[PDB]
Amino acid sequence: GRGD
Amino acid sequence: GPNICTTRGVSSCQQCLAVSPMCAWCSDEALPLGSPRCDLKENLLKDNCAPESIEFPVSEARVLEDRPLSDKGSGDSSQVTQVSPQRIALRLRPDDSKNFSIQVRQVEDYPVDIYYLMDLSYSMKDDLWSIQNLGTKLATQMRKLTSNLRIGFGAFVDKPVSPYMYISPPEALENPCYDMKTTCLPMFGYKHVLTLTDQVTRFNEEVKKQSVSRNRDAPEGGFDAIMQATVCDEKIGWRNDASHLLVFTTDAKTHIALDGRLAGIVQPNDGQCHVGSDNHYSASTTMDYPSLGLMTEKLSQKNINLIFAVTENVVNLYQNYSELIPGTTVGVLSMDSSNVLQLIVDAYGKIRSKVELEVRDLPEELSLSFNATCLNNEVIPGLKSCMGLKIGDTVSFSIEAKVRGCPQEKEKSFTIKPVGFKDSLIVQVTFDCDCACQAQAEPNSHRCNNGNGTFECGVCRCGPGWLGSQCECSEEDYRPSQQDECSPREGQPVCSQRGECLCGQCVCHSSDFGKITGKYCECDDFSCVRYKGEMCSGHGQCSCGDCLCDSDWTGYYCNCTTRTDTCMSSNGLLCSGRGKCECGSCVCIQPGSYGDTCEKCPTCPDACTFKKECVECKKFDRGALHDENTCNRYCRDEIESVKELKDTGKDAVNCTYKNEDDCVVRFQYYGKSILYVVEEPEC
Amino acid sequence: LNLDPVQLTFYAGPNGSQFGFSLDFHKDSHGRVAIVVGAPRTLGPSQEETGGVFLCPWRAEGGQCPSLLFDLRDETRNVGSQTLQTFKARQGLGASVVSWSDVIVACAPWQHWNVLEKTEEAEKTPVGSCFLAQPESGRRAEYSPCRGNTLSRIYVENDFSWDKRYCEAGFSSVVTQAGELVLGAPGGYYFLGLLAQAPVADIFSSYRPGILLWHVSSQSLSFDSSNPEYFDGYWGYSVAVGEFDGDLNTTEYVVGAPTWSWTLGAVEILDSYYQRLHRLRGEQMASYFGHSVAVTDVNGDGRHDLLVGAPLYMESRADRKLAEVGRVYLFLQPRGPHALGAPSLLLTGTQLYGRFGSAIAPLGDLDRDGYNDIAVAAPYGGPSGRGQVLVFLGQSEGLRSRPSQVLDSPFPTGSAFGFSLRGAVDIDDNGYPDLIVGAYGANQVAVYRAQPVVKASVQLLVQDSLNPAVKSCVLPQTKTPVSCFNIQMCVGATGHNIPQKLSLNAELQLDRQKPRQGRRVLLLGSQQAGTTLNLDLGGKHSPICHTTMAFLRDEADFRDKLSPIVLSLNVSLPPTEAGMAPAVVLHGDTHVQEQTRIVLDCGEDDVCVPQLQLTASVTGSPLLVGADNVLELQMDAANEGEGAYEAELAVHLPQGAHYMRALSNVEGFERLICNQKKENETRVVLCELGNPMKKNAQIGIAMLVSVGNLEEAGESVSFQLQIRSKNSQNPNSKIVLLDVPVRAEAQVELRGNSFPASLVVAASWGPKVEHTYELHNNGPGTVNGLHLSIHLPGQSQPSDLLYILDIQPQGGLQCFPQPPVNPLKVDWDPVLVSCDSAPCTVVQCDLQEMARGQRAMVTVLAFLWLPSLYQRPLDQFVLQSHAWFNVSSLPYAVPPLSLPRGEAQVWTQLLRALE
Ligand SMILES: *[C@@H]1O[C@H](CO)[C@@H](O[C@@H]2O[C@H](CO)[C@@H](O[C@@H]3O[C@H](CO)[C@@H](O)[C@H](O)[C@@H]3O)[C@H](O)[C@H]2NC(C)=O)[C@H](O)[C@H]1NC(C)=O
Ligand SMILES: *[C@@H]1O[C@H](CO)[C@@H](O[C@@H]2O[C@H](CO)[C@@H](O[C@@H]3O[C@H](CO)[C@@H](O)[C@H](O)[C@@H]3O)[C@H](O)[C@H]2NC(C)=O)[C@H](O)[C@H]1NC(C)=O
Ligand SMILES: *[C@@H]1O[C@H](CO)[C@@H](O[C@@H]2O[C@H](CO)[C@@H](O)[C@H](O)[C@H]2NC(C)=O)[C@H](O)[C@H]1NC(C)=O
Ligand SMILES: *[C@@H]1O[C@H](CO)[C@@H](O[C@@H]2O[C@H](CO)[C@@H](O)[C@H](O)[C@H]2NC(C)=O)[C@H](O)[C@H]1NC(C)=O
Ligand SMILES: *[C@@H]1O[C@H](CO)[C@@H](O[C@@H]2O[C@H](CO)[C@@H](O)[C@H](O)[C@H]2NC(C)=O)[C@H](O)[C@H]1NC(C)=O
Ligand SMILES: *[C@@H]1O[C@H](CO)[C@@H](O)[C@H](O)[C@H]1NC(C)=O
Ligand SMILES: *[C@@H]1O[C@H](CO)[C@@H](O)[C@H](O)[C@H]1NC(C)=O
Ligand SMILES: *[C@@H]1O[C@H](CO)[C@@H](O)[C@H](O)[C@H]1NC(C)=O
Ligand SMILES: [Ca+2]
Ligand SMILES: [Ca+2]
Ligand SMILES: [Ca+2]
Ligand SMILES: [Ca+2]
Ligand SMILES: [Ca+2]
Ligand SMILES: [Ca+2]
Ligand SMILES: [Ca+2]
Ligand SMILES: [Mg+2]
Repeated sequence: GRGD
Repeated sequence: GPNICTTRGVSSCQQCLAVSPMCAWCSDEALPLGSPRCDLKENLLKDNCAPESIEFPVSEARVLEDRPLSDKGSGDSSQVTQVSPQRIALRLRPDDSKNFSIQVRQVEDYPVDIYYLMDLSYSMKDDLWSIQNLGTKLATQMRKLTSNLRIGFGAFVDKPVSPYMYISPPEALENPCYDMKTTCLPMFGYKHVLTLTDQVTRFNEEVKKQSVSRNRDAPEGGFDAIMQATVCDEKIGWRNDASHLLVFTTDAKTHIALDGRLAGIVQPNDGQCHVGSDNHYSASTTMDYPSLGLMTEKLSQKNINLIFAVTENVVNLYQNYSELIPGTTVGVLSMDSSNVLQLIVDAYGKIRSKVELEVRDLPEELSLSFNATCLNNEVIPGLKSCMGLKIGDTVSFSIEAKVRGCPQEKEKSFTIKPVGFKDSLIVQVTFDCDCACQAQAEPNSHRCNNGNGTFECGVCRCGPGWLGSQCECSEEDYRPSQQDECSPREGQPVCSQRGECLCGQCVCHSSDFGKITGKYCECDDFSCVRYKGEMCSGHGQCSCGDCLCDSDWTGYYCNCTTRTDTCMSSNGLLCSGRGKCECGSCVCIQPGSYGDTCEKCPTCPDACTFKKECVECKKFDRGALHDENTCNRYCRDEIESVKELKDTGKDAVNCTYKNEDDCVVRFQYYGKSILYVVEEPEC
Repeated sequence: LNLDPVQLTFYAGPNGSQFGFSLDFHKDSHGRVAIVVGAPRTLGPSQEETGGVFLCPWRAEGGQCPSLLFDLRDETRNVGSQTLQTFKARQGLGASVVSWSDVIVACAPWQHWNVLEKTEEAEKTPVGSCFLAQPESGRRAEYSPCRGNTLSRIYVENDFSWDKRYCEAGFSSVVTQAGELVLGAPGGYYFLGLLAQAPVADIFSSYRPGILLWHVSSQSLSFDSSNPEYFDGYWGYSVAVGEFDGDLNTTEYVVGAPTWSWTLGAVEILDSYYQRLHRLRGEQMASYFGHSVAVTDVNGDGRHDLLVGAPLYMESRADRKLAEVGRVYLFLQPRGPHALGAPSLLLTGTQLYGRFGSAIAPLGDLDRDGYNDIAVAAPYGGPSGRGQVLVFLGQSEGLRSRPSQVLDSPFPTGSAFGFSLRGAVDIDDNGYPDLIVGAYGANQVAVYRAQPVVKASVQLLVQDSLNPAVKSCVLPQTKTPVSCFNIQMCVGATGHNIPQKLSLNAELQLDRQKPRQGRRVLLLGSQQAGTTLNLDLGGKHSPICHTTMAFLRDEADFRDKLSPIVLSLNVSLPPTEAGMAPAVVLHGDTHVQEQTRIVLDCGEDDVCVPQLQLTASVTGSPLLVGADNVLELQMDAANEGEGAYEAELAVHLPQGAHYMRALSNVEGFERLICNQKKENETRVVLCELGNPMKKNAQIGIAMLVSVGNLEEAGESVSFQLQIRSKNSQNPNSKIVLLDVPVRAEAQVELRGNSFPASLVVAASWGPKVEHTYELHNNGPGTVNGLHLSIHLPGQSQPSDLLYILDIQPQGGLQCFPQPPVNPLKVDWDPVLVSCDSAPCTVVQCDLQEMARGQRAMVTVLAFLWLPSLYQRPLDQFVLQSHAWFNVSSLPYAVPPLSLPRGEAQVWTQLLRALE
């Protein structure tokens, strides 16, 4: 959902 | 004549030359106590006083060296000249200006080296596959534009620090994507892999051996890699005589300076090369990210063009960055980097289509006004850049250099260089204030009252206390007077309430925070209007209460700029042809037009309304405007081609213009302006 | 201003420990003030950079400090099946130290936390921690609000929701006056930004040694957000507390988000429940707006003012180039409910890469002038790039743009001087707050002590006219009668804690304008034009007045008998310093100047009594509200009496009005020297009319005044005009009052065009024709009741001769066409085809409120009916669309002059090709  | 030269000065050659550029001086002994020594040359010459002794310096510009502009490029790199002349010498008298012209050419077949700096996050795994044979594809598309092409490769993920990186379990340090059941390289900050080489097959080999790594936070350490690629000139392999393209491919936000506090890194990034023999950024974990200002300094210094080959999700972010980093272009990148080859070629063509001049090491006493001829022969005033050029086009800029008074340095030199060009013009300015008569100076001459004052240039410059033409009137001995000219007119205040009426001449006061000068001590240099708390807006020198605006500025308050670079709109016309330029700002005279450059208007005539004559100008060459040069000066579209009637991808202006032959000319306008004019209309 | 830059106290820490990264004043129980210094890289027992905190006692010579011992051993406990772990290597302890009451709060932002359960782990990350200590009692406590025991697998399935594994709590810390610790966690919620608060008492009570993971009962954390703007915003990079809602009971937090909204930056003011009250968006991207935030009252209004720092701001240089210098924003808090708009001031650094605004430290009342002051830091500023700290003094309307003092770094290059600042504490106890500057690059802290400030007040009294024929005194050593006049020079120095041995040198100059031999007035005692009295005011609470005798020189000697005689009093500290720093700083009006003149053609009475007349006439009567009105206050002045001394024209300008320029009709004196001044509560402009304004002299002055802010006024605004002089009898002219009406007016542009304008139809889907109507609120005032009615011929059906589609109100004015447009979802001599022929499709476009200069555009999508085009292919049609403009009323107190109304017509020429 969030990040690389 | 009541010119400024005769009113002021009239004390020494040194002072009169600073009165104004047009003033002269006569050191001849003739005209004893008659006509003023200082005046226009014809006035002085007319009243005799011409034993070739007039000191009237003239500002001159000399071209020390000007090799002709090379027309072919390539060949011998040392002999490739893109700016002419290359060195010019300026001799400016006090507060004088001299104009000089330069030419800039985009030489064909100019060598280009492209350095590929690819983000290697885990989301770039798809991108790295399509790049597999980008070396040969890029070479084929560039060999038609440049004989000497060299390509390099570099990669970046982020700082290998505790945040931004997975440090647990211990296996994660070797295989960061191990939690996803996959293999990847350990995280790295910046990794130079292939130095710029002409062997394009090397690029394919190196990319095939590359792999991706996984970090934690969305932002990447891209700007860290850009700084190292720019400043590691020896490692990367940039050529001084070549177009430097730095393709920066990424698909995520970028860390900026001061972000290193999260990792505990507080040391500011110095623009130094820290890529070691292992080709890794040594200071990745001990130095903060570079700031936008620092990157622009190094990009400008190294003559490197930066290309933001970013994806759709961050196109606006990097476009806004490009605004703060002049000289950068942004290109939309596919999610698999499948169009990077076309993105680079379009970016390179866009880079070589513009010429912008920049001034370096400009002395504070000098100002410059630039006029651009650009394509055709229209001299757009106050413009230092020309857009829309193609390879081989030559643009000429006329520059006028004005000096603020008489600087004491006497030797200054600044460089005028187009952005991204190694070539530049070196201007050497030599100020000329004092006159030749000063060489024959008598410190104590019998003529000046038995040597109580210095004699030089045909007059007496008396020492302290003693005043008068021959220094024989003293200071207070002649308090009474009978031929005194202290009052400019009868009944007026003596010396304008700012001087002492001794020995006829008005001796002005101490002139605190200024200097009172004049025949009646009326002039000064501290009474000019202060626009924003600065006299003459700090863009001019006060001359007897009048703001003498230098070049680059104008107006009573010297606050209206002559620069028109702001007007220049993407359209290529000052303020989009819909208005004029007032002190930079655009006045949208065109009804219904507005914006910073009067470029956006939704209630104006449609393209067809005018593009109909654009096709009539070239596609037909009949009716009118074909002899008005509008077909080339104004009509940048294409001539009659076809009527695909399916090109609605972007800019689909359907026009059924009716010609004089009654044929229904169906032409389509289509951000290079292209006109899909019907091959032959149907009557 | 009064900070002493010579006698500095230097505190040194271990080499390479970054001693000085953060510091604060600590006042123990006894009242003595000590300095708490954080060293986030001090080596621990295992020779690792754990960090440390040093508690420096106040010593004049400074030196080394004793460290404040904290636990630095990695901990590990087995709770059930889990293995809680704490890693303190490179934890950066002391990176944020804050002192409250008897508690020292030093945080370790980068301390790591990990939980192990079977093979699965918690993904060891920098949760951060903060250590609390009471140096007197020896109490120790810890607070790590972001520690958790949730495995990494659970976060993946929950889309990293409430993910606090990388808070770095203690990155920025502040303690409210009530005693509640507030921690900033820029990495909380997956680098979204988090804020943690908990009472200090509850942290101590609930702390238990050996328990790595506990929950403070009264702690409250910020809330996670799904808004993409907050992503990677580092919300909590800097934190400050203050009052911003008018309720003293509640405390409000100021949180900086330097990378909020894609590196735009923002500072948010939120109440104790984290409900946002106001947001201040950054001005430039990547400028790191909100890097440092300070809350203080800089204008003495009783309401806290917000200061925001943008270290990496790039100001637009004059050469159209961007230079990174940094900027500090001042947001004065308005009266009543908070309405913080644009910044009230913009302090910009000068040195390139100086990072001006990197640290902002309130200084309290540094000079005790009644307005609080601040010290902005430039850790890499200054001419040599070694860093400097600038001091700005508060005033009645914010801060002063000019820095009253500039402290340069006494350490080598790259010392980060001024990276951390702290003030508002009187460390030496001399009545003046002092400043401590940290330089972690040099591992030293510099203490600047504020010196006492002396408020000198010089007053010079002298006659107004001199009559040489009234010789009374006699020149000493002779009897030659001369004209003598008394000169009184009162000097008074006041201040708090000033020395009792205060001496001042008062320099008197008579007729300073003229050269030394040009002096016309001399002192009887020395027969010279000038003296330097040595006045000692130690212990004197009233001004010291001295009187001297000055005589006018002989009439035959000096010929100039018209230029006014100028008397100057200079006043300055004695040179007793003998090289040492003066214990005091002289401030205030130390220089005064008074004029006197020989009685010239004043008549047989020997007194110049002038008569002054004034006439007021304003040009540009309509003062459109919300418009930059420029008024030419043409005026005439007549000195019908005798000579007027120091004649000045007084104009009382309202708050909206501002002086621009004044030009006279005298060729010699065309431009008048006008000095803007804020007289008691009304700003006034003083323009000279000639010092000896001659008899029977008439001067016409045309002044241009910019009048604005007319919204907060009545139907009219008036000006006060008066001519005031320095004569004895009849010194001033009758006050002339000029009133100018105030009106609100606006105009709107109604324009539209056809796209394409014409489309030859060769004669369902076919040619495309759309009409766009745009409205521009060119009027000076805003418009309300925006109404538009477009008359479109047709029916949007086969009966319609030109099919229509959805109408797009781009401006934002919705409308309903009379016949329902596009009944089907699918997009399938000329005669004036107005809307009359078919059912007139009229759209009720209403925007109501219209901003000044705002443009709204409405466009209609239509297509020529393919079946209808084939039928009647010999009839040229020009589809005419007509619209009508309408305004309810201008939203102002008096919106007269009717309302803007327009009548525009747009038509498309089919031009039947087969007509
Ligand atoms: C990148 O492009 C520019 C760089 O300066 C900026 O775009 C602007 O972003 C702001 C904030 O999202 C937009 O604000 C809104 O504007 C409307 C009026 O147009 C107003 O009614 C709203 O209340 C709000 O303030 C602004 O329109 C927009 N400007 C343009 C021309 O698009 C911004 O820094 C970046 N834009 C991004 C990231 O979308
Ligand atoms: C760049 O282009 C501008 C516009 O052509 C140049 O300024 C203009 O230059 C001409 C020629 O020197 C000036 O003509 C003059 O007219 C005035 C009276 O109006 C007269 O006093 C001068 O002696 C001269 O005959 C013109 O005034 C001037 N400005 C304008 C507004 O047209 C400018 O010099 C060019 N710069 C360079 C570096 O070539
Ligand atoms: C500065 O401006 C003058 C014109 O004011 C230039 O002199 C002209 O130079 C061109 C090219 O040699 C000639 O065709 C013109 O005839 C010249 N003057 C005119 C108007 O007759 C001059 O070259 C400019 N700058 C330099 C480099 O001296
Ligand atoms: C340069 O300064 C002048 C003033 O010295 C500015 O002229 C003003 O312009 C505004 C806007 O039109 C008017 O409201 C004022 O009355 C003008 N003042 C005058 C005429 O004295 C001018 O706009 C400035 N130019 C720039 C580019 O800032
Ligand atoms: C603004 O629009 C309103 C209608 O929305 C106008 O008032 C109506 O005008 C029509 C046509 O003259 C009349 O038949 C109605 O009876 C009016 N309604 C009223 C008066 O409530 C109005 O005139 C327009 N602008 C103004 C203020 O003149
Ligand atoms: C208008 O022109 C575009 C571009 O040629 C084309 O795609 C579209 O079909 C045309 N529309 C018509 C013919 O109505
Ligand atoms: C806050 O507490 C004080 C008690 O000191 C009380 O007087 C005040 O009313 C409280 N605030 C509100 C909004 O009630
Ligand atoms: C200043 O003006 C206010 C408002 O007219 C008045 O109340 C006050 O007394 C004045 N103060 C003076 C004259 O010192
Ligand atoms: Ca991808
Ligand atoms: Ca990252
Ligand atoms: Ca409150
Ligand atoms: Ca305040
Ligand atoms: Ca103060
Ligand atoms: Ca003190
Ligand atoms: Ca009288
Ligand atoms: Mg990524």
